[PDB]
Amino acid sequence: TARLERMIGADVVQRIARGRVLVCGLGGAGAPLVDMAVRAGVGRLGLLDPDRVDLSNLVRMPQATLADVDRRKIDVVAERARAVNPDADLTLLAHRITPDFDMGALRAHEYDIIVDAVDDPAGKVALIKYAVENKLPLISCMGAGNKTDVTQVHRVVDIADADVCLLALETKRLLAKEGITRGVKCVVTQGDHWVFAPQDVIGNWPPCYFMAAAVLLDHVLRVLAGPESVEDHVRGRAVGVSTKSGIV
Amino acid sequence: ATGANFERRVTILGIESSCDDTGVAVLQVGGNAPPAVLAHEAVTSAAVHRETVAPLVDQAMAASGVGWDAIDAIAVTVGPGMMGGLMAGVDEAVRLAALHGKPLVPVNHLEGHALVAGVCTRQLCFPFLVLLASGGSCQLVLARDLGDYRRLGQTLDCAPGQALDAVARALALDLGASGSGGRAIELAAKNARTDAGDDRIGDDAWPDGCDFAFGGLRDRAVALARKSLAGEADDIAKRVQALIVDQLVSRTVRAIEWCRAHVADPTALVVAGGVAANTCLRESLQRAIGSVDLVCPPPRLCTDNGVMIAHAGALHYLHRPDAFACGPTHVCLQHEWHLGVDVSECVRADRPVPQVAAIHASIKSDVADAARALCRGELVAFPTETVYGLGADAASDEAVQRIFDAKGRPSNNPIIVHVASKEQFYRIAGHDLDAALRARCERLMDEFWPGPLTLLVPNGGEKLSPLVTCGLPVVGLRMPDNATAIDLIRRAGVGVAAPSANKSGRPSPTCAQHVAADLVGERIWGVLDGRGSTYGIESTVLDVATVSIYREGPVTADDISRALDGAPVDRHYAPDTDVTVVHGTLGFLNATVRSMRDRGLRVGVIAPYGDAIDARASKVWYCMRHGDGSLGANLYAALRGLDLPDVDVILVRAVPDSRTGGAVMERLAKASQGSRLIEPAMTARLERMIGADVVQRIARGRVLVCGLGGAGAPLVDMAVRAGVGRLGLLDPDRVDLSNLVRMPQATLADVDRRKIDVVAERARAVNPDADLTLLAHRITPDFDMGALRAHEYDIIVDAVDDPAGKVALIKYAVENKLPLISCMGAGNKTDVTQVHRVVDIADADVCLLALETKRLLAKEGITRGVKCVVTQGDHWVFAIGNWPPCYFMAAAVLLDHVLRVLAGPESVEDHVRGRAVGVSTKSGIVAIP
Ligand SMILES: [Mn+2]
Repeated sequence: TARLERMIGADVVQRIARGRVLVCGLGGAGAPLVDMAVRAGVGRLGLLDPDRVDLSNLVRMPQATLADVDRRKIDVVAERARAVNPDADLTLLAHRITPDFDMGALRAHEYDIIVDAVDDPAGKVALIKYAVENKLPLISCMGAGNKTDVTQVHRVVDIADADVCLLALETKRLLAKEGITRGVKCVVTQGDHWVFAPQDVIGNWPPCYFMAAAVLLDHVLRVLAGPESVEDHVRGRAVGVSTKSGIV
Repeated sequence: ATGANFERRVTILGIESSCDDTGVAVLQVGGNAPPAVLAHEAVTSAAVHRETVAPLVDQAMAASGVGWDAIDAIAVTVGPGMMGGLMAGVDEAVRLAALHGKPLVPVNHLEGHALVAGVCTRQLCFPFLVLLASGGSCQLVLARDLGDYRRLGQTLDCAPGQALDAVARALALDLGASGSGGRAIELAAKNARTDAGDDRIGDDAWPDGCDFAFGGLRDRAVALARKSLAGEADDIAKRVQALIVDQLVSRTVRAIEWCRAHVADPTALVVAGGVAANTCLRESLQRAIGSVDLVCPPPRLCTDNGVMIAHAGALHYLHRPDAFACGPTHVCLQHEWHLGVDVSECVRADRPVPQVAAIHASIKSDVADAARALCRGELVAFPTETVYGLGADAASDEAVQRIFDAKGRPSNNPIIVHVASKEQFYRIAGHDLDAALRARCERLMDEFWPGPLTLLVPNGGEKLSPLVTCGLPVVGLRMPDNATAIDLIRRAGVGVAAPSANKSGRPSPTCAQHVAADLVGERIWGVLDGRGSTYGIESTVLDVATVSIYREGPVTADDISRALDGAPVDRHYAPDTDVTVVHGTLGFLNATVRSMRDRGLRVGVIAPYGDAIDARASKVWYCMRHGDGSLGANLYAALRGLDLPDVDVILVRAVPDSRTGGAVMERLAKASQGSRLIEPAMTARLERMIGADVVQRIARGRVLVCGLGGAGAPLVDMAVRAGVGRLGLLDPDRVDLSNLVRMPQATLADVDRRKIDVVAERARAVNPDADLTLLAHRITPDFDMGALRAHEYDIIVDAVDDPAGKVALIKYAVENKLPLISCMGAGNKTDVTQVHRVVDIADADVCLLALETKRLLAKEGITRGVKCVVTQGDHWVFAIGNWPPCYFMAAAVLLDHVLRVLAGPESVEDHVRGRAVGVSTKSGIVAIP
């Protein structure tokens, strides 16, 4: 990984490399985020998912193959990450996220940045509660299922301003019932979210999950570097800007 | 008659894998000598089991040193036990057998325990009783004959071992592991002192007897509360030990009295399991039983070790040397097998236990025995869908004449030969697929042949008896429907010529009992059990060549006329168990097994030995493809062998090839109105979101991803996973350490390898039926081959880093009116807020590489209507860096555009709007049907 160091300072490069991130719910915007992180140069990862991959999980994550069906999600994701970078520090957790288990929460506060991608809203609100109570830096992605639009993309806003997305509204209601309404960050589209018909649905327009993966990648890179406004780092490291015509 | 009374002093390799303890033995029996433990390697300390199964057998072979060629069996356990351990052991025994041509002997764990506790003991006659301990199967069985075990009693609630462990925990006197607690509790009996202490203490005892056979656990439940609060409770331990011994000996002597009353009296009191170390129990049993002698094996042969499996396999192989000849088939890995006939308290009390008259000498089941009888020419009577069959091997004049004499031979008549396979029919009719007209008979096979369809094939050679034919065309070779008949014919040779069982003037065969009565005095192998042969309405003759329908039956010419071709005229099978066909991959089968087992239903899976059900299938049947695989006959055999009342459902995985299993058997099984399960496709969520026809259209689409230095590789991943079919690549370069970030299809052990090849093999791995037409080649001036393939292909999306190649391809596309969208500027950008745009390049803002391409296209001559993907954000000069989010974002935008083009009218927007029943916009949730 040298083009990133060509872009941003090396100090930031080994700040990200000496970075620890925990990913919950590898059944959506998490596993592609895992690929992006391990290729960017991220070190410790905190994968946490008890399910096994399916063909729908095959279309979701890059770390999968028709020969990998029914294999544990964490196993496939970790082996692919190690293939990308043998020097990695992947950590298997399993640890289904029913609202009773909290040793994974012990490991969570042990970590640095917590990424939430739990497909179950109950698990999502449990993680948000735990992180808010322990003041941990948490990013709660509401996924990208049932979304269609691409002109407007996911942007990191507070849970107070969460809107439109059905999952975002459900998590907002659950958190307000629990008593927290502004502490946690979130990643929402603010775009059309079809409800479809009861058949269980899900959604999964293929570009939308990679939309979410890219946005989560960007936010994880923002928070993994020691707070410096990495835009400022590029400004002080690069030469041209090229907004209107080009500024040195 | 259990140690050694046979010739052929054989050495057997026993492997046991049912419980946590893994053991392998090389026992040797035979001649007139006691068995000798040549090697007894074992490990008690599943992934660990599968890891250790091979080192243990290898080390046992090394230590034995007798010879890997002297071993004549690989006898392994398939009886009750942990399912994963059973699969590992069986999958380790079958590997050895296949690699070294040794017959495989499946044995039962309980039978193994009984026989191992029967080892040594100088002489032990076979009429002996067993007291199987060490598990939740504390059973009283009587070994009337080898394989004739009758289960007199079984513990209804709990075993003595659990009670001893619970009492030890209550007293905290574990003192080791497993039976060590029981050893300590038995040691605690101090005779007079503990008896006086118990007399002083209150104690408690209330088993009150459980029916007559056996059973008790209330004493342990009372003892839990008795010893939870008390302190020094040596007297309580002595009391519970004495009460357990009293119950055991009482039920044992009751069973002995009952069996001596109504059946053959026992000659030993073999006790298995870990309770045999109980000195008090042994003394009480010896004092109580009297004439019958108590047999107690050493504890080394009680903790589920390989010696029992070796000895049981040895006894089975010696008893029936004709069986277990050379080939393993019917490898059924059960989880709850039991040990034979059940009688229990009431049937033991009344005494006779029903009755089977000597007239009813029908040898039910034992399909292998009937198959060998047919091979030797012995007459075998088996049931079919039509009249109860009675026949022998076709390629034997003596056998068919014997059949005729058995039924009296009123005449010869046309005699139908029953055949069950594709290969046997071809071989017996005319070989080499008969002629070019065989395309109709194969269709008849795949449509109706299992059942009452009588293909009057005109023969062509092979070997047929003159008596069976009674004409120039051979009589109507037919697949029967009764699964026993299909199994017998599959295990038979060329075919089975079974006219009928009609020795009397009025046949009325119907059930197996009636035909057995009609043939009380005969020289025949036996009669198989009747499974519903009462539907004797005959079949339909369907002469293949001149499609002529002779005397007809159930099938009727209407459905034989599926494609007309003229129809000149001159119920069905039903498994008792809920058979379910699983369509998809092995992963979906394992997921279905796990999920359905978690629902409480117990499952029986039918799969070839190559497959591997995960851990949770109750009974696993391995087809063991040996000859040429199911072909229907193996599938019927497996279905019959898993029709046990225990199993709730049977899962059969229909392979996508659907070539070996060519028959209507799977079609009939899947037609049970819910028995068919289809794995959700890779685009299952996509087909949920947009119509199936839309996803099919995307699949039929083509893409011409150019140089994959930029967003080409992620785009290829997205397209392949989304369902795109034909693709093309135009990047003749090799990956590098820096290139690793932009490639999702890359590993550190891939550097300097061709990028196009890596992407192609990853795409083929994700989708097998993915048509890739790798072009390679550099910018390729004049792109003649590239131009022709662009004509053949569809949207020609490019990510060429070289500005010249990009503009050359854009010029070609605009001059030839081909659909094009580019990406150009994707690196050196920082902000992800706006790095996504689909605009014509004439409208493109700074995106510096977009300006470069703009100038070059303006110099080329035309720039109005070519699409592009510009950032519209911040393009830092940096005196060619990248932001990892930005490349994947651009890949997502390119994927969106590709699927918009590959959709058609108004694309995914109107497609979902027609499909979806409601939209949650930025204001409210509007619903439109
Ligand atoms: Mn056992």
